[PDB]
Amino acid sequence: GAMDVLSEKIWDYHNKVSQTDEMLQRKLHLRDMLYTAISPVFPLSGLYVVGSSLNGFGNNSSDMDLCLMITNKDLDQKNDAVVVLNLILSTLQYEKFVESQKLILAKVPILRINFAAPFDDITVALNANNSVAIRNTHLLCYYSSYDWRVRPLVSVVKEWAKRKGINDANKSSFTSYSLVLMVIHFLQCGPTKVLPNLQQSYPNRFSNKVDVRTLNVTMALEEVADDIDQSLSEKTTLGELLIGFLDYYANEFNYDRDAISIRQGRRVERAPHFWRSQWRCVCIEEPFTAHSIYDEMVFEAIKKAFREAHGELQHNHDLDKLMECEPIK
Amino acid sequence: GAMDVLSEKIWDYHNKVSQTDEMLQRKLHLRDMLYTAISPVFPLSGLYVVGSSLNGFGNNSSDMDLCLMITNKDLDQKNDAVVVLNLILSTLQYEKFVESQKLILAKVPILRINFAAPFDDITVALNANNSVAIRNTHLLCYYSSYDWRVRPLVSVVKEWAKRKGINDANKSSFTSYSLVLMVIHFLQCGPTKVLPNLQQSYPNRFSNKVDVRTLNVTMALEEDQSLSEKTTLGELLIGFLDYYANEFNYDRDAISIRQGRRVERASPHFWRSQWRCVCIEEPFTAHSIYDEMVFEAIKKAFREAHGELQHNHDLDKLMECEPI
Amino acid sequence: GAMDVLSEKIWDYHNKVSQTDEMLQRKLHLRDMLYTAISPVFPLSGLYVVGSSLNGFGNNSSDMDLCLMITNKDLDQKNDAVVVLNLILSTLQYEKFVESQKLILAKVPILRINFAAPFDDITVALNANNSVAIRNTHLLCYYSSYDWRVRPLVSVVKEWAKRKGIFTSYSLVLMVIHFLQCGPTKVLPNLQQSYPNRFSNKVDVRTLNVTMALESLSEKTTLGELLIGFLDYYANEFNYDRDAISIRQGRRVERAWRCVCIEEPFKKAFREAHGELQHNHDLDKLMEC
Amino acid sequence: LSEKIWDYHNKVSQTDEMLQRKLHLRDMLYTAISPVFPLSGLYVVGSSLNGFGNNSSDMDLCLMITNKDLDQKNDAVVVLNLILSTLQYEKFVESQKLILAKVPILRINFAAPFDDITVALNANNSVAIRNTHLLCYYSSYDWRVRPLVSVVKEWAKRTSYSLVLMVIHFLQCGPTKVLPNLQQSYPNRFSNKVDVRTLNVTMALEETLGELLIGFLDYYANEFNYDRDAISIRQGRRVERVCIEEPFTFEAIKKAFREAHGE
Amino acid sequence: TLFDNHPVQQYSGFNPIDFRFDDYVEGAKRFDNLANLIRSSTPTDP
Amino acid sequence: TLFDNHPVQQYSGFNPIDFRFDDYVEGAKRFDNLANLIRSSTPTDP
Amino acid sequence: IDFRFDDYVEGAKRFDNLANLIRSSTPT
Amino acid sequence: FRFDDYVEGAKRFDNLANLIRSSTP
Ligand SMILES: [Mg+2]
Ligand SMILES: [Mg+2]
Repeated sequence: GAMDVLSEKIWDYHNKVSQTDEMLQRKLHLRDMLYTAISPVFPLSGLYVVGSSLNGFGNNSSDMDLCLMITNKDLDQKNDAVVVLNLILSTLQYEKFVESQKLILAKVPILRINFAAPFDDITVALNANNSVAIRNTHLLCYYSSYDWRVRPLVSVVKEWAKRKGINDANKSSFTSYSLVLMVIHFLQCGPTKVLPNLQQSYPNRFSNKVDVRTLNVTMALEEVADDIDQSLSEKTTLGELLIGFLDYYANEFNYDRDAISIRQGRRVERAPHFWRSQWRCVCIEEPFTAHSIYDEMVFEAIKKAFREAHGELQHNHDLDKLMECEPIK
Repeated sequence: GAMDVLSEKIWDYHNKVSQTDEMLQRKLHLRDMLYTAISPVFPLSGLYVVGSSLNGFGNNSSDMDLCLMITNKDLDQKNDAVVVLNLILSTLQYEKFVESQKLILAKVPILRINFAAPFDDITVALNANNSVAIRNTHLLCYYSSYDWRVRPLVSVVKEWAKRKGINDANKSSFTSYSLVLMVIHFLQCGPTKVLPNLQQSYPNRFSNKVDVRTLNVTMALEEDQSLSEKTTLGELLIGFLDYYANEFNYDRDAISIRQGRRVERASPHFWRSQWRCVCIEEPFTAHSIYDEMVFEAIKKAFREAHGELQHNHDLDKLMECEPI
Repeated sequence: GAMDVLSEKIWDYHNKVSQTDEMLQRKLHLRDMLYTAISPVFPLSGLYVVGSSLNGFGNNSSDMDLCLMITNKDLDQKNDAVVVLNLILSTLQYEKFVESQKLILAKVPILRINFAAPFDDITVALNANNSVAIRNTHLLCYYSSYDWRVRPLVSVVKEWAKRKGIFTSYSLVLMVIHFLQCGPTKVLPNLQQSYPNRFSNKVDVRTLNVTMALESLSEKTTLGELLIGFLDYYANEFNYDRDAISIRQGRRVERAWRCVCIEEPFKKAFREAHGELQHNHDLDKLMEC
Repeated sequence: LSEKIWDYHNKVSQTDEMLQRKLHLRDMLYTAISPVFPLSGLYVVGSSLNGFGNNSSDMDLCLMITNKDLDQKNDAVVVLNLILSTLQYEKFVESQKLILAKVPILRINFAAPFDDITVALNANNSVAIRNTHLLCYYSSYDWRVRPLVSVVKEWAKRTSYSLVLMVIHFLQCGPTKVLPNLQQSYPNRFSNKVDVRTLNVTMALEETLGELLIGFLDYYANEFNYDRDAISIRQGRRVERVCIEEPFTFEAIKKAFREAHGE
Repeated sequence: TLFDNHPVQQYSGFNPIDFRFDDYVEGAKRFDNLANLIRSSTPTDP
Repeated sequence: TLFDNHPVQQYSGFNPIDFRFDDYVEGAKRFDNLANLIRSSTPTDP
Repeated sequence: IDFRFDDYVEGAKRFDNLANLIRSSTPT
Repeated sequence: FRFDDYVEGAKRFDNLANLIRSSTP
């Protein structure tokens, strides 16, 4: 119940749940096993790890999302990607270490894979040739790395929201990925400037134009003249960033008028890039290329949940009380 | 022990796992709830129960497979049906009894649904406008009803196969539906003549040209089968195993329930391939070198089971087997 | 062969295909019949006639697009519009004068209705609260009335594209308006830019002025030069990659899906059509392709 | 009027120069494939050897690897990927494309002096052998078949393998009977049961043009039906299940045949 | 990942789908009687 | 049901698919180093 | 009651008079 | 995996090319 112990217990919780190095190593070994199974069918292909497992924002129970790159040409996802995933399904079924498979229709078709022990705690989501996920993973991984407070803030926002039933992978539009963009937006456009607009500051590193086989994954970021005054930023504690996050979305953000763009570094007036709608109300632009009357009920529950979380945490500074909330009716 | 003791152990096991009336009523009420949710979007549609829940061969953990009928026209399954299922997904998300949904790709697009208490033990599988499953379900129901031995047999064949891992819903081509066809084929073409060919004997009831809104669902079948079966339940399970262990030739033979016979595999209907070797014709409208290992294991599991049941006549020994 | 002949020929073709006022009266009667049946379900609703049948650009076999307005808020077209249209379909299935109905899942869901009795030559396409159809129809109707040459021009351009396999009617109309804005002869102004608060997006559509009459080198040019010019413009001048049509700004714009990118108010064929018409001035030879 | 047809035919048909080049190229392919499949045989199939090809014709090849039947779903793709894995490093090969289809294909384009020849390679799909074996005897039964085929094909331009079967059918079934049912007449020679390595490619077989073309355009404009009639080559007749059963295993296209007849 | 677990809920570009509704409401209810057919073929104690 | 839980394994009538293979093998392996980027920007005890 | 309808009855009948607006700019 | 010998087979197949030249004209 004091701003220093709020900060540290945010940090502590993050450390309890964040993806361990052992877990990442087991995932990369598993990926190697899958690639040797797939390579007789696609000999020049590459199997990329994308999303949570590599973007810095994943926990010790995240899927291994994989992106099989085969061609620099576009591959149609409605029809052709289904043939490729089904062909790969056929090939993986003869493998002893593969236990079950299933073709899911997400935003793109997705081959979902589970495994025999000792890998039976890792699920794999494999997509065919969608290089946009590689660019995306790459960009978030530098947002994740830019400032030490970013990842533990995201860990706790994610878990709070899970417990309030606001982040739920079984329900459409109830995404964890969006929450990440919402945090990155806040850290760019809230009271404390913790993050720059990396797409504007380093359009060379993150260009939509660059072949993903030349993406820079080994060099730190050079500094930029006056895009983040990083010691004014450091006056703000972790604890207060969480409170500020709950405050901004509960009491400042106007979901009817405003939208979120990470690529532009600002909120925009709802007026080539796809826009997501988290819970069908929070319109959010992907960095890379009117409402149902029944949505309104759910909207009001979302906003309420935020108002309550901000009230609670601002008052008692108590992370375990915040996290001891219960879901949404 | 005895063939009468083994016959009763088979029967017992059936009654233990067979879909109860209480479960059937609960599924039917859940179907009704889903229909009222779907109705504002599709006001003249009807939500049919298809497969395990209604075809006689279900057990108490069977999915409730549903078929939403909307139009007598063909609905394209590659794209149009995904749009329909996605629309229904959006509608059902607002419902408090719906907890979780997912779009998977089976032989056709399929909406999977899970539910809040008190229906959380029921999973639903919904397809869009595929009336072939309604006909299928209608036909298998008369097969399941023709002789009291059909369903307990299928009950026990199903579980043995599950416990040996050759029946597994998470692995492709290892389906339980095909096992049913395999049993039906045996009772038609094996030593004991137990099932007729319903599609040939009753063209008028099982015709693929009948509108599914007029399928006969009330009348038992009028009189062939001499009812000359003093063959016990236990003999029929042993014979089933024997027929598939030692008489069926997987590289020469194929199965056709609709033709009521074995056909030379070198020959409008879709042929399934159970485990990628056993070719089976659907009643209604060259192997991979890596398939040999699995074929050999299937063939072996049948030889073992038949050897064991032929000897001990002991059902509980048979079901204590290990997977593959 | 001569271009006063071409001008009168274009005009004559226009008057053969144009929507007669008798056809318009029949369409309004049928609309009233639809309203009588729909009114018990939505007693405060409004059934607007939208599209070709009212905006001056329709022929006699043209569909009747209708817009049912029930709310001033914006009706979601994924779920709410399908429900509203099914609520109308549920009533119309008991009306004698209505014959068959199709629901059409599209970006904007449509209720497509066919009639009996003396109206089986008229098809209706009804949407639920898509007021942008109303704004569009209002604007186009002022373009349609601004200069007596717009409609006959549009009539033959629509028929040429039909007989040459070539693009919806609405796209073509916008191609014609754009050309008459930005071509050699400035025939039409940018109405959204000249009368900004009279065609503003932000106005309640019940406010729309429906009787305002709007307040030299152009009168020179003939129907014939207009049509030759139109075909010239899209054959040799408009870049179907570099450029797009914007009506709101009477100007072509950088394209930064479809062949001619058109922003709504709210190619060897063109080459050989221009070749033919420019050389012979023979409208019969143009539309016998 | 027959004469000009033979002119177009002799003008566009495959030269013996081109065919030597194709056989040379195929030998170059085989030199590179041999370390991978030492016992394999690389057959020429399709237009390039059955006697119905242009000079622009793809060379279709068939790599035979086993006596058994090769699964075209998984094994064929793995086999073809083993060839592409090698041809990757051969200078005379310019580019490759893997074509996922019911019969997977390795499509290959070549460098330097072989830029005009494209190869389409299937894995162990031996019915392609048989079909070209038979059709090479159909093209040599009467002198009129190959020239007729030539004009029929470029008329379609201004599928080829089906145009041919339609042509062969009309010469089996229409007004004048030019060609027999070869599969019925010499059942020993063209049996499905003969190993493809001992097919008779040596011994001959034991026992006009102007009006055949306009009769063809008559047979298919107003004389042939499409859902009561189909084409069978294995049995000479017109049978019912443009439907065509191969020797071994839509009103706009009637109005098209109709007006082309008014000539 | 950004592909999530469900299809796009916005428009997403699909072609128009013409539905002529046919009545199936009562057909679906009658089909339930199959269940009685199963009950009736079941013996109590065989 | 008839439809099982997986797409048809035999040839369903998919249209042919031209693959021009591009080399991504070493690229997919170099992408793992983002792991170092993460670890090298994590303070050991703030 | 729970959803917000608005009055368009007069609005929709008034919109018709665009017909006259076109007619009164067609030469005879 | 049983590979079989089609080397001589494939080469002898070439001489169908003679069969047609011996027919035309
Ligand atoms: Mg993930
Ligand atoms: Mg089932």
